[PDB]
Amino acid sequence: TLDSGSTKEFFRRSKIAVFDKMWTYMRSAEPSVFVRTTAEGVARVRKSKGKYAYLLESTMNEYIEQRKPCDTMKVGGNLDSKGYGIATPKGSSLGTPV
Amino acid sequence: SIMIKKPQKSKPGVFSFLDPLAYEIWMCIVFAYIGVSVVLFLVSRFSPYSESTNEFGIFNSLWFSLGAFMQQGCDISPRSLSGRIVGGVWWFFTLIIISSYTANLAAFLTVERMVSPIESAEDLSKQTEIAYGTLDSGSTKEFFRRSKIAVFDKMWTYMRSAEPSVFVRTTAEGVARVRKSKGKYAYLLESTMNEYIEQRKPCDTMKVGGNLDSKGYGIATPKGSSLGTPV
Amino acid sequence: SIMIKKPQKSKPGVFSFLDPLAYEIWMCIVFAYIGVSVVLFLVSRFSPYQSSESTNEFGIFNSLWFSLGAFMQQGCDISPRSLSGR
Amino acid sequence: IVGGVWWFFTLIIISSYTANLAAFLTVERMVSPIESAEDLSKQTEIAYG
Amino acid sequence: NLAVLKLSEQGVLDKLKNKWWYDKGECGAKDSGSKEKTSALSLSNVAGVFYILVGGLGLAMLVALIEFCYKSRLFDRGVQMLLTTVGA
Amino acid sequence: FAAFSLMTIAVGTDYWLYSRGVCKTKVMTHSGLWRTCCLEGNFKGLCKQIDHFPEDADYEADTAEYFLRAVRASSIFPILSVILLFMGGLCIAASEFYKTRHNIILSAGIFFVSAGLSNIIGIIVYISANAG
Ligand SMILES: N=C(N)NCCC[C@H](N)C(=O)NCCCNCCCNCCCCCNC(=O)[C@H](CC(N)=O)NC(=O)Cc1ccc(O)cc1O
Ligand SMILES: N[C@@H](CCC(=O)O)C(=O)O
Ligand SMILES: N[C@@H](CCC(=O)O)C(=O)O
Repeated sequence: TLDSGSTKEFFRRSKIAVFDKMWTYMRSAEPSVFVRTTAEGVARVRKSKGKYAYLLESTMNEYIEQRKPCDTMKVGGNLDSKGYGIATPKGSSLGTPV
Repeated sequence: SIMIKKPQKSKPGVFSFLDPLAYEIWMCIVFAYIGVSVVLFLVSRFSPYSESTNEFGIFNSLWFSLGAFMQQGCDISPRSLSGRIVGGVWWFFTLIIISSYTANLAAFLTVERMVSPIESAEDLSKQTEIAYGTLDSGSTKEFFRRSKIAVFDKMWTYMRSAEPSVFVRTTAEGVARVRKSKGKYAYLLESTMNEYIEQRKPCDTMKVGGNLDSKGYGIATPKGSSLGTPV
Repeated sequence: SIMIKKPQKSKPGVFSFLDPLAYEIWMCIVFAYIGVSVVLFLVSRFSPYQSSESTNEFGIFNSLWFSLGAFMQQGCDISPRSLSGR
Repeated sequence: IVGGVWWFFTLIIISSYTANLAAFLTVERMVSPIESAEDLSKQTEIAYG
Repeated sequence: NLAVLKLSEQGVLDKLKNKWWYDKGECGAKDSGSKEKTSALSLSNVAGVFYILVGGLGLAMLVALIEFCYKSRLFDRGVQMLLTTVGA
Repeated sequence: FAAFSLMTIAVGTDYWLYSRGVCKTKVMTHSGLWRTCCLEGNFKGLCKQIDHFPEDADYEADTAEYFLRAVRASSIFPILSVILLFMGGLCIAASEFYKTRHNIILSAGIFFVSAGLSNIIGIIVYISANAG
């Protein structure tokens, strides 16, 4: 996954057993299966030749699909229903007008 | 294990090669055969002007159409314009149907097996059509009571929410209920019971799916008697 | 979302036998048929050298018949009988 | 009325023949010399321990 | 606000949505959309072929009739040249 | 004469098929051409006249399901068999009178052939719209 990432924390805190085994494999990794940025993982999968999968969010996935060289591919369905939103410091006056 | 009424399979009859067409089609092709050959005769012998020049008659035409139909060739061909223009239609007529015949007989000669209904009991949790119960005062019934797997929990929910009673009082009672339910009441029992019911007449029952757990029969003694260790 | 009724299952129509091949392919079939018949007619009847023209039986109409017969798997009576039409 | 019957015969036979011929020329099934052993009693060839 | 996020995190929403939409797949196409029937050819499939057959019969018979009508009672080698020039 | 007799009987007939249906709304059915008559019920022999009126998805000019029905519930091809068959019977009866022209009876058999062709088309469309 992406380090310092909500997906990585999701697999940490997840309680579904298949995800638990996935988190077990990810924490028991030789070498590091994690990356530091998105394009890093992109290049890793573009060079892995079907040996390193990647996890990210569906919007990122379809944007990478709609670009050259189109050598990537979305497989399977989704897993949950996340959502982007606007973030404010807790209690400021900008919250309700935003 | 799960025991349900075995569906009655159909056996192929003697004339099981005329199957991939219907009897209406078989009579229509005969009618069309007669009509095409007689129209060819009519257009053939029509005083062209001398008269015995052409070779077609009723009998020649009758097997010309047949030898055109089955791909065996012929001996002679229509030479008049209209004879040719009707023979082309008969050629186009055979090329569709006999291709359909072979291509569909290829479909009939692949599978004969039934689609195998409600298997692995998950649809027994999903549908609401076929009922199912257990034996009362029974370890299986207590197992579904105390069970914590969610599919079994929903099964227990349906079994306790039953109208009328899906439970029975004896094994042969449930046997007769499934033998008369006509695919509407499933039954649950143990695999040895199931195979013994399968190996008897009228063999109208059937085991489906796999197993669910690993139970075991044993000898039972009152707690603490001297018979325990020698038994 | 939009809800409407169920529609009814439209069964295939009359001219459904020629369906598995595309219309363009049928067109090229017709054109090739005409062309092959004409070319075979040209190869025969080409002053073959008292029979110096009626050596073959391939008229234009006979060649038309031959091509149509050979296409649908029943060979006709005649045969090309000479080189370069075959 | 011999020959047309013979034609009907040849049609129904070889159409049945050529149904799935390609499946019958790539099969590659196994051999399995023994299963319920008892040739481990009978022969002397294959050892077992 | 905190509780709904707990439910979305632990997938209880997924479980309930499955229970009240997908476990009650009842009517038709959801259950029977992945099955197979072999065939049986009916006449309603093949009817235009018979129509073409009978129409061609009538056409051929008409052609023979007008042929006998003509022979009961190209042209000008020569103007064939006119025809082939205007055709070219 | 026998062909004309059998064709007129077969047209004037309420017994072609046997299925399970109704007699008269708003059961083994003694069904025929338009009188879908019935038997083996509360009453036996009340012959309802049938035509086309489905309750569909409102097919507008679906030709293969509309013009086909128009030819079905107006038997034009079956009735034309009777027409041409008696026309040819008239010509073969007029063989004797106005004779010695060796041309008239050629015209006769054409009607018999074409009447059979109309018959086979009618059988096809009847089975078609039964399964329709
Ligand atoms: N002058 C004097 N005195 N005498 C002169 C007299 C001379 C005399 N008139 C004379 O010369 N006569 C000569 C007449 C000779 N005419 C003979 C011509 C006969 N040719 C018939 C050839 C028919 C070939 C039929 N072929 C088929 O049916 C093919 C072959 C097959 N696979 O079975 N049918 C198919 O392929 C069906 C088929 C196709 C694909 C598939 O996946 C499955 C299938 O079943
Ligand atoms: N929106 C996410 C992206 C990374 C992830 O899904 O783990 C975040 O900011 O944490
Ligand atoms: N051996 C079981 C049979 C009945 C059951 O499985 O529930 C018992 O005595 O309880």
